[PDB]
Amino acid sequence: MREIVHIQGGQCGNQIGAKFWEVVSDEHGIDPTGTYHGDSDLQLERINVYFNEATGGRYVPRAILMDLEPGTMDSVRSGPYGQIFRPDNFVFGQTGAGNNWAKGHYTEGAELIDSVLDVVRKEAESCDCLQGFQVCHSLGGGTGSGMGTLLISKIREEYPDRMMLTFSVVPSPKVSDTVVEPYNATLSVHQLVENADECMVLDNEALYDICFRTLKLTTPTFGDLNHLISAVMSGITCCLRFPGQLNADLRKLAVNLIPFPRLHFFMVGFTPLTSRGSQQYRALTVPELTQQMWDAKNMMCAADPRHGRYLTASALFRGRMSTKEVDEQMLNVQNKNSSYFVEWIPNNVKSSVCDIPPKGLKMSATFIGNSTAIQEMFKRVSEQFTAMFRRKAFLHWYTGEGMDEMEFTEAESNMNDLVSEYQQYQ
Amino acid sequence: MREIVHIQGGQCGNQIGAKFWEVVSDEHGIDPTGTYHGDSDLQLERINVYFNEATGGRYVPRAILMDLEPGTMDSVRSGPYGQIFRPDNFVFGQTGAGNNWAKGHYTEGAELIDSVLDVVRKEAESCDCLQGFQVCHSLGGGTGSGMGTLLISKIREEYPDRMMLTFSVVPSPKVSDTVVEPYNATLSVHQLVENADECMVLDNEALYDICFRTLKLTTPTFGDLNHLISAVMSGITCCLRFPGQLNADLRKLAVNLIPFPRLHFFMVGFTPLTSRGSQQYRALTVPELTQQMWDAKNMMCAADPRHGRYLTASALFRGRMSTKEVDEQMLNVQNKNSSYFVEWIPNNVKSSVCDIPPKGLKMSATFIGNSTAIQEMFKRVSEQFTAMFRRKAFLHWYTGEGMDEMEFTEAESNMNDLVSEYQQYQ
Amino acid sequence: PFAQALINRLQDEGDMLARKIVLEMRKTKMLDQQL
Amino acid sequence: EAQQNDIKALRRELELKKAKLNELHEDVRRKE
Amino acid sequence: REVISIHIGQAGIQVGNACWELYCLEHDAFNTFFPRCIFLDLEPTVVDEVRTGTYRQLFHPEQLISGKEDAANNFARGHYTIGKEIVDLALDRIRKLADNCTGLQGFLVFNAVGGGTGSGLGSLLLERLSVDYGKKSKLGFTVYPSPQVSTAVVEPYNSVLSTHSLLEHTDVAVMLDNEAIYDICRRSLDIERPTYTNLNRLIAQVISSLTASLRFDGALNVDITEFQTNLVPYPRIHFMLSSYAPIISAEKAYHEQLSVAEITNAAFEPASMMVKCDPRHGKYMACCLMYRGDVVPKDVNASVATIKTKRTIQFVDWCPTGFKCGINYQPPTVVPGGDLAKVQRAVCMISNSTAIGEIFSRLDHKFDLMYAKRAFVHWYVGEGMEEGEFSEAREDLAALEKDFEEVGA
Ligand SMILES: Nc1nc2c(ncn2[C@@H]2O[C@H](COP(=O)(O)OP(=O)(O)OP(=O)(O)O)[C@@H](O)[C@H]2O)c(=O)[nH]1
Ligand SMILES: Nc1nc2c(ncn2[C@@H]2O[C@H](COP(=O)(O)OP(=O)(O)O)[C@@H](O)[C@H]2O)c(=O)[nH]1
Ligand SMILES: Nc1nc2c(ncn2[C@@H]2O[C@H](COP(=O)(O)OP(=O)(O)O)[C@@H](O)[C@H]2O)c(=O)[nH]1
Ligand SMILES: [Mg+2]
Repeated sequence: MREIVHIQGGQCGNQIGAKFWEVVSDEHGIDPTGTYHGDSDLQLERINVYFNEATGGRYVPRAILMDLEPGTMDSVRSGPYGQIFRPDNFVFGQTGAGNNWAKGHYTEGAELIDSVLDVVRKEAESCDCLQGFQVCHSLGGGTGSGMGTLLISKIREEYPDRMMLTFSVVPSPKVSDTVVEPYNATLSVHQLVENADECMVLDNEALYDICFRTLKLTTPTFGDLNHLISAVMSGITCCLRFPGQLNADLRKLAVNLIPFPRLHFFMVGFTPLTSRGSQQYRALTVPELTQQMWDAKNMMCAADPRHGRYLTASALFRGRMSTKEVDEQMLNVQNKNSSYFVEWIPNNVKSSVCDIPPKGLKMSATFIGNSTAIQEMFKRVSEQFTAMFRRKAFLHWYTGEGMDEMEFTEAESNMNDLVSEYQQYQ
Repeated sequence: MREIVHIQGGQCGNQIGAKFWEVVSDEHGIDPTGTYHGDSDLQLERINVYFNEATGGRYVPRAILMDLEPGTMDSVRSGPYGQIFRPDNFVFGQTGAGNNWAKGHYTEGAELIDSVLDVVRKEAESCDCLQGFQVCHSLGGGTGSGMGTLLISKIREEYPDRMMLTFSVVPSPKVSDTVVEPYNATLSVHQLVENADECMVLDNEALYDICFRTLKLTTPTFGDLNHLISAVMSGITCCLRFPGQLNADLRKLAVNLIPFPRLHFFMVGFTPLTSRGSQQYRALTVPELTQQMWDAKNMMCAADPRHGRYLTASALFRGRMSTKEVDEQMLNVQNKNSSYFVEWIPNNVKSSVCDIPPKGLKMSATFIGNSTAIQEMFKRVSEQFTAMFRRKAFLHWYTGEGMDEMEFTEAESNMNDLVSEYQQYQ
Repeated sequence: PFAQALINRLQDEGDMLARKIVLEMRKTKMLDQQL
Repeated sequence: EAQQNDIKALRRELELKKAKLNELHEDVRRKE
Repeated sequence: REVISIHIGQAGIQVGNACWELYCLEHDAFNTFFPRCIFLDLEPTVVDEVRTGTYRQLFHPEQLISGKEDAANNFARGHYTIGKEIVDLALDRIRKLADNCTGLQGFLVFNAVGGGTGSGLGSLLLERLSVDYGKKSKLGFTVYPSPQVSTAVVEPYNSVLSTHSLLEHTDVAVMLDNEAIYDICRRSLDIERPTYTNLNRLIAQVISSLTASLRFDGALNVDITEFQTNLVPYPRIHFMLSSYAPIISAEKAYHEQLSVAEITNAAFEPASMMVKCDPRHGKYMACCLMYRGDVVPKDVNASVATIKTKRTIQFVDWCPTGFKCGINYQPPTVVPGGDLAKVQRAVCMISNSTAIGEIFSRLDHKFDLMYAKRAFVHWYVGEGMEEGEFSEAREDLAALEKDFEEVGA
């Protein structure tokens, strides 16, 4: 009944989504072949949200992979749980944009996006009651940013009354993989503030920091980063798939965390996330989940919230817990550190509990906080955008494709008034 | 009871018919040596519609091969299911027409048409209650088109009440094998509009296009294309051979899809058609069969039905299914896409359900839409015909054989008045 | 050659379809008050 | 070649307009 | 006392294939049925499924009549061309079935008017039965095509051309749609994907409930001659809405408390009619209530009182006593593989109203639109008809519409 269609764009989207479908399918007891082999009847009750039964226990994921170079598509079918995707859902171009947001949004998008739209239509009408769409992509690249953002705009004018999640990693100076990161990020955010219902900010810098201190990993390849991101996505939509003492759906979270239609950029964290050396010395109670949740060194963005103010915050708990303990912990962390919270909204924290833990742990949690400190990223990105655009660097690759100069000035103005408007409510 | 006499003409007719008798013999469980070896009781009681018990359980088909070149006869006799025909039924000239419609219709047919009529008569009165004849030929070749067309006219003079099916392929300029395609196809249609009962139009563009896109074959030889055409022909006469919850014979379909006597050119489609790599990634439901049925990119003609309107449509279903789902699906497509259907006719879809699926499948479907988009090809042909005939290209090869200038003008006249009546009823 | 006539047919048909689309918008907007 | 592009653009526009018309017709039927 | 049943067409004998299964499973009381039947069709495929089925030995071989080739959804073909050779053999058997009988109550015919065999040779059989017997009742339970759910295309032509004879030949005509029954199985029986078999099973329930008064002794019995008076106030107004209660699954039945008061109500809501029409637009002329099983006359008496005092539904100004009750003792039987649970008591209501005047008016436009452009007419005319009978059948339904509007006032 409540249903989520999943869309992965670009190389960043494909690896994130790949590790994501392994985690969910393993939760529902479906083997790499795609046949049911679980034991509990509870695992079957809520597979309509992410899968379709094909025939003889075969469950296919409700996902759409979309990119421009076949290296990512072949890397997906090679790995395990690669044989579960329907091959027709691999809608796919051939030429390649290559870190050019104009190529991703004006030239190659104009002939690929009709195809990806047609697949999405079939996937949306194949089911009955849409809850929303779920899009994972990056903001630095071209085939994820420009094409994915165009897909977001096209979908929002098609189904305007449904929710839409987008999980986007954003560039930062310390992790600078491409050179035109600001020219891509600023134009992408301009479209996200006017189209997406809510966004969940991510970055690669914080993920590297998490893998160093908390995980204490030796060799953090991209597999572990995608593992953390996947655990977050599974944690937020766990409420629709399993019953609990206090269920909180996506729309219930959106209206509870967004006070104003333009303030929809969240920073996310997940607990418990501990190294194997210290996972043995730990206890599993509600206070230990909270004081590891609300730690600033556990956020998955490089935007320290104590440099700002919290508007609202949310925690999604999983496992057999006592709701009294849940509420008193949120009360304690809001009363002590009262300065870090907004003043004209009491009880800034929405809370919910679900009665199914992830496999391998006894009790877990998921934090979603809408702070005002997210403006550090907007100023941090806009100055690099300004530093090149005052001098017309790299501009002709954008200009000679169809974009003119007022597009950059309008994008600058909207990003600049956005960080200004975050600052006023701060 | 009801009887179907088979007549094949030309190279196209012989090779299409060869694959046809392969799949029908397997459906009735008859071995390549002619003896019954099936398992179910159901396969015995309705083999008289296609076979004759000779002696010692020898079931020989009720077919007539007809051509002018021995290469096709020897290739037929060589392969399997080649030693099941009666050698007396291989009525066969010796000189050959060779893509000259005049040879196959006035000169060489004049000495063969006597022998075919002798065989078809003796083969017709051998059975009690004739249902009709079933012809498979082409409209580009000479001995297929011209002789087969002349045979159609003579048969309709003798048996004017009995039914008549014609599976005919038409030439298209994108796949143009011979140079005199317009000269042949135009004259052939002139005789088809007045002699046949209904004609199921085929083409090679859509067949090659279907095997590329949907089937995703690598090397689609004539074997696979002839395999698809045979599956259509088995689907159209499954109602006679097997009991069902709602039966629809040949005459039943003809009266529900032909609203005016000259409007008897159909488009055909077969479902389900899926690649071998994706056969297990899908369900088998009635809605899935309907989505593949009403796709405009699935007709076996090169005429997009969305370029016009449907007058009527028909869906023959095979398999254990609920009749309610059949009618609800037909009503749904009748309401949402309201502009593509004619207005002064409600209920443009006749449906039927048989209880026996084709061998190897669970549920199949055959679509026969009588649309007004078929007039594009007649215009698509007539423009070529006028291009030659304005300037008497290749004309003497036919003129020195008996055709005069009035015959070609008459063929243009019939083609032009036909395209106006399709345009009238749109 | 013949495409020159095809563009006329397609242009006139597209314009007439716009007129039908316009009238239908008023019809649904008229029923929405009655509801 | 130019007129060919005109043909393939007018039909696509015509197709989009026909799809919109169907939507409007469907809404009238439900609302009645 | 015995009554024989005729079944015509693909729909007719499939309904009979379920109806006779119930009769054998239900059973001196048998004397009225034991079979006194005749199947007849033009296509041999469905009749010869019976000849090889489980009930091979049950039916005498001659009974199962079967032609050579189908009428193919063609009223003219099944009424003028092909009917003419098989109808004589059929009715010249039915005669000796009646001579076997002594106290014939009547005949009952099963046909669907959309097809050619059910419609064409249905009317043809009816015309020779009316001239041969005249006085003996012939109950026709027909299946009319639904407004929005439909399987054929030319069925408006058939339905009008069949009705023109169904007026003045049958005595008591019960409408039954497919969408209404589909809705019943979806709503009450909660079967989301039904087929023809489930429809035919509950159609047999209605037939059994109106002949159980002849078969078994009740507190207040009612014959077929009784419906002839108590429900048709005019010689040409005999078209009956049908309903049944409780149509209920196996689990819900135990949970709910089935009684006489609420099932008399449930048999009156338009959510349970066997014909897709809303009797809120119409006024009830007469109602007939067959009660089976565990029924005392008091609560049925009390139930008709509450209906009369309600104002959600209205009666004609003519009938203060607008009801006919009937009570029988034996409860309804169940079929293994059937979906209806065993109930102590059930109600089959047969009413007459002006809501039926809507279905004919709805039918008129579809027939009118096609006929104006002369669609499909060339098939019927070459079969042996003319433009005369198309136009004259049209004006016959026009007269019927004015008739219902006049009587309803
Ligand atoms: N309730 C019910 N209706 C049926 C059944 N089978 C067919 N029908 C109805 O019959 C109508 C068409 O007539 P058919 O009985 O199928 O065929 P026919 O009356 O014998 O006429 P021909 O096709 O010419 O032989 C359709 O509109 C169906 O609604 C059935 O099993 N149960
Ligand atoms: N977390 C994570 N990030 C990735 C992965 N692969 C690429 N990225 C990010 O993607 C950014 C560059 O974007 P790119 O992959 O070129 O996007 P695209 O070309 O539009 O598909 C870099 O900043 C990387 O941090 C991965 O497997 N995991
Ligand atoms: N589908 C199919 N088409 C064929 C086959 N052989 C020939 N054709 C078509 O037939 C046309 C030529 O017809 P031809 O064989 O010369 O007919 P004939 O000379 O009268 O027997 C060509 O356009 C081919 O595409 C076949 O085996 N299968
Ligand atoms: Mg029939």
